[PDB]
Amino acid sequence: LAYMEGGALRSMSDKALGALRLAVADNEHLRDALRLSEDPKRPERKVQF
Amino acid sequence: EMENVQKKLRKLERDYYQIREQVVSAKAGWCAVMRMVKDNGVERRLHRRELAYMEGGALRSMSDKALGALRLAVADNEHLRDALRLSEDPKRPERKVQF
Amino acid sequence: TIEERVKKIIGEQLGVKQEEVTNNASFVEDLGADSLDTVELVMALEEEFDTEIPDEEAEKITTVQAAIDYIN
Amino acid sequence: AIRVTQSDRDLFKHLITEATSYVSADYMRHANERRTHLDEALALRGELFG
Ligand SMILES: *P(=O)(O)OCC(C)(C)[C@@H](O)C(=O)NCCC(=O)NCCS
Repeated sequence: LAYMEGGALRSMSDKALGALRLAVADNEHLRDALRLSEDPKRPERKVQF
Repeated sequence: EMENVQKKLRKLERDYYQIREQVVSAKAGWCAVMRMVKDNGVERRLHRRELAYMEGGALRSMSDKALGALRLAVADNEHLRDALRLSEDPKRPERKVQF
Repeated sequence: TIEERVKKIIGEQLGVKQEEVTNNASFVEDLGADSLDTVELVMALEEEFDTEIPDEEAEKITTVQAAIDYIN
Repeated sequence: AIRVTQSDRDLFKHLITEATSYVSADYMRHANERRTHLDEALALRGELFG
């Protein structure tokens, strides 16, 4: 991924997160992790998620 | 001193020419982009002028989230699905209008 | 030629047809070029002939005839 | 009749809102960026002339 600019990475991450929001309606735990991690400045959060 | 300053002037001239060319190409492309939505898409659906006051990043992010949802929404109609999937290419924007 | 390069530039900067753009075709009315459209049109015209126009001299131009006149 | 209308209303609401969001966003970003580039070019032009 070093060979792509930040915009592409951001787009891909958001596009993934969209389907994640659709899917996660099943499980509370993953939903909570998502609802905490989606903010930008908390990468570790996403990692836990 | 003046010659030193004219050096910066010439640098800025080059920069301005570059910006001018870029904006020229942008307007040329946007002409066809508009003439696609010109077919009754512009008014209240595709143009949303309240959004004028935000930047590319937020718009792209929310667009990607919307697509992540819509693709599942358009799971049914194969050709509509194809329009969506192809227009997924950000480099060729007006596809998304056609979709 | 210059008198057709002008029409080419005006058309693809406003989307108007080659036929609509006569020498007297006023941009704001005939070609519907609004403030930013007019500015972009003069910008592209300056690019086409890699020349620059004074601000008041540039804004004075408002018709295909005047545009070609200044250009040529 | 109620069932038919409710189903179709919900489906159209969902699809329209999603598609509009998605497409109007890219359109409006293109528009805003073009405007911003024009503004920057105007600033450069004025400063260069001065
Ligand atoms: P449109 O109604 O958006 O108007 C655009 C504009 C005519 C105001 C713009 O193109 C413009 O001319 N801005 C700069 C004006 C000027 O001469 N400034 C001095 C140098 S910064």
